[PDB]
Amino acid sequence: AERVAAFLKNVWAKEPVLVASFAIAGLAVILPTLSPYTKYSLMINRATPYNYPVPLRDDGNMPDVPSHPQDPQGPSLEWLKRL
Amino acid sequence: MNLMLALLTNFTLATLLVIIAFWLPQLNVYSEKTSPYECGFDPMGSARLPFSMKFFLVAITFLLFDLEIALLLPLPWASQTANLNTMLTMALFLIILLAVSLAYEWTQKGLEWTE
Amino acid sequence: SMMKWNRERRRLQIEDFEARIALMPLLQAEKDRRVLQMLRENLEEEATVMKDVPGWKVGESVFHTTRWVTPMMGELYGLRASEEVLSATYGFIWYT
Amino acid sequence: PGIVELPSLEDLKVQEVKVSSSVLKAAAHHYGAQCDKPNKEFMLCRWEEKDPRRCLEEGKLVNQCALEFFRQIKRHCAEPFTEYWTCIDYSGLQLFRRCRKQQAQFDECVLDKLGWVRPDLGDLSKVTKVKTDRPLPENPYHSRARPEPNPEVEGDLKPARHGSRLFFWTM
Amino acid sequence: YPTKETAHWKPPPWNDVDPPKDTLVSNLTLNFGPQHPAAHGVLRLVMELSG
Amino acid sequence: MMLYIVFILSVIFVMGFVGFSSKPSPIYGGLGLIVSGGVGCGIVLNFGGSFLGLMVFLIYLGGMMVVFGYTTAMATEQYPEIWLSNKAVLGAFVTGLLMEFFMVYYVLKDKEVEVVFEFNGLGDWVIYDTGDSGFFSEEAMGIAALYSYGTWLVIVTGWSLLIGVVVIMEITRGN
Amino acid sequence: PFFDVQKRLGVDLDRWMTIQSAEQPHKIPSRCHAFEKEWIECAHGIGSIRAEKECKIEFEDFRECLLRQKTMKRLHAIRRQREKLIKEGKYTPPPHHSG
Amino acid sequence: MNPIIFIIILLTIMLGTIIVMISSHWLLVWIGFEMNMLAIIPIMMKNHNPRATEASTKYFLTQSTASMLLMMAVIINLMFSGQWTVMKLFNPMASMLMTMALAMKLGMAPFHFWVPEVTQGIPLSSGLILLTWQKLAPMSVLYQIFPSINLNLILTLSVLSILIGGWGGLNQTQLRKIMAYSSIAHMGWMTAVLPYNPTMTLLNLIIYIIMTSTMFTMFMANSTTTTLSLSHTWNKTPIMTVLILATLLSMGGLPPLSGFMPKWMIIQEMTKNNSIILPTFMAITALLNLYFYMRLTYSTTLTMFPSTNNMKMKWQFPLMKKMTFLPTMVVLSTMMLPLTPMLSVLE
Amino acid sequence: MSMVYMNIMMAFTVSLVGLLMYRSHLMSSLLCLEGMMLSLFVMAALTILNSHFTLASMMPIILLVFAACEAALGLSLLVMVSNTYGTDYVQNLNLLQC
Ligand SMILES: CCCCCCCCCCCCCCCCCC(=O)OC[C@H](COP(=O)([O-])OCC(O)COP(=O)([O-])OC[C@@H](COC(=O)CCCCCCCCCCCCCCCCC)OC(=O)CCCCCCCCCCCCCCCCC)OC(=O)CCCCCCCCCCCCCCCCC
Ligand SMILES: CCCCCCCCCCCCCCCCCC(=O)OC[C@H](COP(=O)(O)OCCN)OC(=O)CCCCCCCCCCCCCCCCC
Ligand SMILES: CCCCCCCCCCCCCCCCCC(=O)OC[C@H](COP(=O)(O)OCCN)OC(=O)CCCCCCCCCCCCCCCCC
Repeated sequence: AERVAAFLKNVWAKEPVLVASFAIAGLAVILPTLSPYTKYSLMINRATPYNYPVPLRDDGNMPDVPSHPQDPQGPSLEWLKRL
Repeated sequence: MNLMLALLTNFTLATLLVIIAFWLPQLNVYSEKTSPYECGFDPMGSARLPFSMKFFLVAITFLLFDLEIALLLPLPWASQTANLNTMLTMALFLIILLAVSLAYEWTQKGLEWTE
Repeated sequence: SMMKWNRERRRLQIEDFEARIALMPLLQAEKDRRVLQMLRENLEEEATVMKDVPGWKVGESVFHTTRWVTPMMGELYGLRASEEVLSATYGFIWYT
Repeated sequence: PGIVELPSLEDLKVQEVKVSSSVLKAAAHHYGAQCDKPNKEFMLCRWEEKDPRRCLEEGKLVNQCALEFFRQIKRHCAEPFTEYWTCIDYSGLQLFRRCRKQQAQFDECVLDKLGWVRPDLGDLSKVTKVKTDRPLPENPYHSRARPEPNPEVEGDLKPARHGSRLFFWTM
Repeated sequence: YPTKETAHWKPPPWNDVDPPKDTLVSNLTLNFGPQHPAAHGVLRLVMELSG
Repeated sequence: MMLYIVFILSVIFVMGFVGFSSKPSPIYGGLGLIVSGGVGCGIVLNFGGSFLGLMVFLIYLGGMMVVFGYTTAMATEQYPEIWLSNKAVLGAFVTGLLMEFFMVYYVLKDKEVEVVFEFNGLGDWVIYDTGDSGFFSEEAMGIAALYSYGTWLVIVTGWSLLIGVVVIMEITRGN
Repeated sequence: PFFDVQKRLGVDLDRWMTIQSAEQPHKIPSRCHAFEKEWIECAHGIGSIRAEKECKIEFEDFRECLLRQKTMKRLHAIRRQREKLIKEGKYTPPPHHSG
Repeated sequence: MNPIIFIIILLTIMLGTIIVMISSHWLLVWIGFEMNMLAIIPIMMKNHNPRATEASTKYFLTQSTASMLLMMAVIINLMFSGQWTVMKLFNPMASMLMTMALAMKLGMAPFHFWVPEVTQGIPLSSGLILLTWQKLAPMSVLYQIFPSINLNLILTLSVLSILIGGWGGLNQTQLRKIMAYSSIAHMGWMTAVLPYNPTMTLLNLIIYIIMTSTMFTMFMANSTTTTLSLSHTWNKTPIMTVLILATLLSMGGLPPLSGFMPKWMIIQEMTKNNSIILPTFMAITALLNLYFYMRLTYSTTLTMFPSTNNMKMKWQFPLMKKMTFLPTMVVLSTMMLPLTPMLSVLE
Repeated sequence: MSMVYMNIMMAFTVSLVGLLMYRSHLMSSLLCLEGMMLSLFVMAALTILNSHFTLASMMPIILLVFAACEAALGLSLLVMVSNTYGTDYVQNLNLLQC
């Protein structure tokens, strides 16, 4: 822990630009794997309706599919309105 | 239509200014006046002789790195995908390899101009 | 601040896209009639222009299938004036 | 080969909805909540039939329901709606953000005089189910009969008869 | 099979290395002054430049 | 007419090619390839790809800027050749334009021409699609899929560019 | 492929971009999606020798959609005939075809 | 060159070839060739002398032109079929360009002028890659597009290759130029049987690689690059001259050696397809190859050419060259005819 | 096959004929290789953009990436040719005889 601290001080004294570069890049690779908010970025992208939501023909056996847009069934974006 | 008319106007104004420059003034042309400029003494050789490029290696590397901007510029659109884990992995992989290329040339004295 | 405002911007985008999704059934219905009306007008005019050609069959399909094939720009605006053809082809790309 | 069949101009005649894009966008959220069934019926027909000629009748009920929707706004909410879509019409991008105060006045009139509740965020993008008596198309692509597959080769795998039979080789 | 065309052909070097060509480096000669801002007015510095 | 803008740009595209294909001084050849790159961007940009058109122009503007520096160092002579100074250069330049003229002359007169393939002279606008897209650019959505769909393409191109830097240093080392 | 490492390993390296009727971003369809699908489904598992003759109808429609050779010839004849009639004052264009 | 960089560049050459063999998409096939050319050239420039610079430049110019024609074929094939799959091409013009692009890469006649010169200008080890490994990728593509290849075009290139390769090899005293013209002639046999039975193309390629790799390994052991340099081998390594004799006789197609198998199987497939005039012409023209292999045996093993005094100093040192797989390759290149029915594993 | 494809395919043929007829400069021939890549890029982009082949839209970009590698590689060889003879003339590249 003494010899490694010598290396860090030496580079911090001679290549401060590179020390900042590697430190910045290290955070880019590490933080996403740890942030609890990374999963919401995936959900927001999936929740953006670029295409038309083509309706499903009702065969009478689709209880989890809403009949009207304002029905309780179907995915909800309540989480997004608070995120 | 608008863009083309905007371009025509800009280069028409530029052209008309040049035309006025050559036809409005009084001219007195003779040989010594139009000789090449070399601080007062006649140039010793032709300006068309070879001119060594000491940063030739860095210029070739610019061709390879200038193609990374083509691959990197789609990132704002790439971030809109539902495959963020894959997209972020390949975005960082592509940038990192671009950095390893810089590190290799830097360490091998590739960015130093030839003597 | 930047990530809080961008998050609000994503919700304003979903609202904007849902406005389109509410209108698309009306826009699609209008577009279908508009395309069919134009094709018929070309068919009523191909008959008069091509009445004397020996082997011509008015309205013949170039395809073996009887499936609906989306008309391309030439078929839809084959005989119309160049002014409307110019806007239907390069109108979007040129609108700046 | 064959003649392309087209509807007559009388089959395509219908009362158009002559309102600008700013009018439609101002009423889109309420329009998609009230006129859902005829809309989703027509939109199921297009994706199943894949032919605009097979959904003209459904396409007219979209127009009929949109007109009745605006007639109800014209009877009760005429003034608040006009202010709302005038302010949306002003922006180049027709942004909703810049007309919240005018949107509130339009939303409260319909809520009281018509009972219309604005859909929440994400409601109109839901995939919904529609009941229809129109039969499911059987051959929407007008495909021919697929060629018969090659006779499959199956059975016990015995050793090569007399080996490779390559010239003078015994094995 | 010798012919007239291949009469002046000679076998390549035993190690594939041809002699380097006679030095033809063409340095660029430039008058740096006298009429030059950094020449202090009356200096004619004739410089051989490579790049 | 502006309905033939794509065709008119493609004629300049060929003329630029005859500019550097006749091979004058690479200084003037580089200019010819810039003109072709500029009009080539225009042609692609009129088919719905703005990123592709602007990108190829951007890449070739930097490509010919390095070529320009290499021309003043290693591809220069006392009298750089222009399209008129040499019979071989002039001969190939006039020949290229004449063939372009005849092809352009026949296609606009007969509305057809048969050279290897069969070409149609009605106009490029007759093949465009009559339907609109949604709220996105199809070209932009396809290019942005390189990172979600093109995982294998990103690896090979990324490795190729890396090795490209290693190779050029090896070739130019000289020892 | 000469060596089919993809198929055995179950990894999709480049098959996702081989045809235009495959899955696309945001389910954006190609202009000739139906024609390509029909030709691909007709000629599946029967070899190219048979498909070259038994799925000739689908492949000719597919090529018609791709390059529109027959449609442009048909448009050329109608346009050419209309000019001949107009050049000799024998046909009056309608208003909706002029303005 | 740094040993680690040499290894990395070597693996990049293989990766390019492997990408071509596993690719089912045309774009990836093109990427494979581009990666292969990018990595091969630095191995040609390794010794950094003017002849190696010329060889690399001629190689780059030829390969770059071929890759342009191959991309033109892919795009034309895209316009007429709307798909990128690596299978039979759907346009005759696309087939001709792709066939010619693959002919330029292989060095078939009349696109052969670079092969004799590039091989002469690079070391023996680099030449071995050029004439053995660089043939795998183009042959991989021909194997998959042969149904659409014009029969006249492919058979014309094969016949010209067998003729030019045989004639060109007669007027040569440089071993690298002898091996170069021998390679062109053997390409003809591979592509002549391609329309009839692609399996026999693989057999001839495998046997050609083994024999060719054996010759370069033995030339590499003694650092011999000329006929006369090889003529001193009997006075240093007598065993090596016997192995050269057996391998050269095998390359000439003489039974009972291994190299007779590819000719024997290629004649069988062509005669089954009622092709009689061509196999007979090909076999007879191949006697040109056997003549300048016999001329190498005469000056190498069957006679004893004059020596030089300093040769006595070389008797006191062993061979330190690696000579990897040479004992195995020489046996496979001479005694495999009894195992000929094993060609079925290639199917 | 519209009238635009004629000019684009003619551009490729002009650059191909330009590449196969050397005058003196190796740099003049390198420009013809970069010219051919430009034609292929335009021809591929047109076909892909017109057919709404969404995923193929990245192919033209991947075509430019490997055109730069070749262009850079060709320039690197041109440096070494120039360093050996003082010019980029192709007639000096004749030490090796066929
Ligand atoms: C056994 C089974 C037999 C089966 C028979 C069937 C036929 C197959 C056998 C073919 C025979 C091949 C071997 C020929 C003899 C090699 C020549 C020799 O003796 O070495 C001297 C010679 C070097 O001597 P030098 O010139 O004095 O010094 C060179 C440097 O300057 C020196 O600089 P340095 O001092 O810094 O050192 C550099 C470093 C460099 O070290 C190396 O050489 C290692 C090279 C990398 C090989 C890695 C193994 C491959 C597998 C790796 C796994 C991943 C592969 C995929 C990669 C992509 C994925 C990321 O060290 C060396 O040079 C080591 C000496 C060379 C030993 C080579 C041993 C490997 C060759 C055999 C395997 C074949 C590899 C594929 C060919 C590569 C094509 C480019 O070796 C070579 O350079 C030639 C390399 C081989 C090229 C020809 C290979 C044959 C191509 C045909 C393909 C055959 C297979 C497919 C068809 C047949 C099967 C159906
Ligand atoms: C999971 C995916 C992410 C990981 C990707 C893997 C690749 C990582 C590397 C990508 C960037 C490429 C450059 C990496 C090499 C660093 C540059 C280098 O080669 O340095 C060599 C250096 C030469 O310099 P020299 O002439 O010898 O003089 C100084 C001597 N001390 O000689 C030296 O002395 C260097 C001494 C060693 C330097 C170590 C550098 C490590 C860099 C990575 C650190 C990242 C973590 C730091 C941040 C933590 C988070 C905040
Ligand atoms: C020069 C460039 C480099 C500069 C240095 C980089 C900065 C220092 C590195 C640490 C900080 C990185 C994150 C950057 C700031 C994140 C945004 C922020 O700070 O705001 C806090 C925000 C509050 O929550 P929010 O929901 O937005 O509340 C209002 C919503 N309307 O919070 C959020 O909304 C999101 C919460 C996640 C925050 C990300 C960090 C957590 C990562 C997991 C824990 C690991 C921490 C690192 C420890 C391991 C590494 C050593």
